[PDB]
Amino acid sequence: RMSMVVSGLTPEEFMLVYKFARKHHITLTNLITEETTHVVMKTDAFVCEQTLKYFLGIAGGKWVVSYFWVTQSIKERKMLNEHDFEVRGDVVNGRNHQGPKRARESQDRKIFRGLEICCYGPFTNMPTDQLEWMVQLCGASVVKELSSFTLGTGVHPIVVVQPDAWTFHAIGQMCEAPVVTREWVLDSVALYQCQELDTYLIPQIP
Ligand code: NI
Repeated sequence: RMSMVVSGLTPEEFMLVYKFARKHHITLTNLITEETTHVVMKTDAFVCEQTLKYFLGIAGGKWVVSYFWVTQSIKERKMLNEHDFEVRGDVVNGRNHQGPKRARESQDRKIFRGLEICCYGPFTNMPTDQLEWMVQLCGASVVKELSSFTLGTGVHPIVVVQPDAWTFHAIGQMCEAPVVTREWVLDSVALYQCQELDTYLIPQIP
């Protein structure tokens, strides 16, 4: 059926989403899972901030809708079309990138289709497993150890790092993979278009 989480709301706002869920028989949870069908984002009059629920929502090719879907569907005393409320973008990667949509329609051709990714080093605003979960949803295959990369010529390995979380340009010294920054993933995921690694490469010492 339907299952929702919310992002960037206030309790009153949440109250409304509840009221909405209550009336329409929609399941409403604190945590996002595979089952979650909808992510309701606080937006301007339809840009939201980039939250984790925001990313995993796109990663799952789910319904990433602005809070206005809710308040209107209450105002109209009926449930409107997820289609005319969607999140057209966000502050970070442009107010007009249509990420979520792209994501819904692209469930065959996933941006990280046929990749091997190792989220290496420590991470901040994201549990690594969540970052990892993210990339699995985008058709990447997760590696956990630099040295566990597959030898098949067909596959492409990538080391993802978040430089902030350290006290690491020697990666290229420990394997033969490109090193990029978490922004690569994030940026790729919002836009749902696998980015030119170029911008994101980290210097690897010989
Ligand atoms: Ni190649």
